[PDB]
Amino acid sequence: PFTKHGQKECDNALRQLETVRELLENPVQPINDMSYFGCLDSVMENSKVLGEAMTGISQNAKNGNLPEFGDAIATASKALCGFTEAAAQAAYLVGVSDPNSQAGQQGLVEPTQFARANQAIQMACQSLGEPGCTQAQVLSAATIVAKHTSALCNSCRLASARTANPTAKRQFVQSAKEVANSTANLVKTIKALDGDFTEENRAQCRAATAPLLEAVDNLSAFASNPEFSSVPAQISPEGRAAMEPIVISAKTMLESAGGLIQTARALAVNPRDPPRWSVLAGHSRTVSDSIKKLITSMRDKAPGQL
Amino acid sequence: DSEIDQLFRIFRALGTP
Repeated sequence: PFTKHGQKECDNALRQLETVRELLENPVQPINDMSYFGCLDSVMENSKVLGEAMTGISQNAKNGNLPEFGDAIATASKALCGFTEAAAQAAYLVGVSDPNSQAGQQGLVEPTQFARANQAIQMACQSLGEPGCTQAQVLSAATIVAKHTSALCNSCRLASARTANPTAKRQFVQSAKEVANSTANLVKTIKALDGDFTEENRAQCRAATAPLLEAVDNLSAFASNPEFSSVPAQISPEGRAAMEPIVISAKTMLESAGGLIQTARALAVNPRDPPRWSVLAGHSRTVSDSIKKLITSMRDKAPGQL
Repeated sequence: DSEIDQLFRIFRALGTP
């Protein structure tokens, strides 16, 4: 059961590495807010962390300290994800830096989290509309409503401030009021329901979901227009060539790190295995070499970002 | 009107990580 805990951390790490790998597939948008030297500082610090973690991975697999082994694996996985985000961000910056490249444009609204809120509010309201809805369900649905309506109104305020489209500016403000007003009206019915859980107050609360659903639905429809969505960067062939050394080095790091974790997973179960210790050393060196090439590639281009 | 805003803020706190 203790080794099973270590194996599970390995499987979690491997899952995260495959997820973060997608950042390197086609960097046509920024990953975060980091500048170029921000990315470089990030990779350097994650290098120190990863180096320490990889020492802990081997040492604790050998000595059979499975709790410390799992922690070293998780630490390594986090550093590798940090590496990849910085590398993918730096590669994007390099690609769009090219004179014949065009940078991406972030949308007025984060695309899916708007549908996420719409769905969460729809299903919260669905619960409030059910004849069998219990008092605890009113409370849980109310927390869902409050969380996502607050987010929706914040996104409306921000989207309105960013857009140059006058119609969109007014619509986002109008939708924010519609959501705020309908939500407040629903919260009013919920408070009355709490003080007196009558059939009238139950029907009143149920009825108050409809104006909220309509507002959130009209808003989701309007905000899903492609005009308001992000535009991917158009990176020139020269930009692609320039960013490729960073990309392939980060890709090679993730691949070799996967082998290292898979090998360590087996060694945690049975460390008495000289062949696998050699395989682990092979993966470790390839991880280290990949990082070296990544830092080298990024340092080569650093003077152009001073 | 203000008790509703207070209740709403309680609801948001209970449903936010």
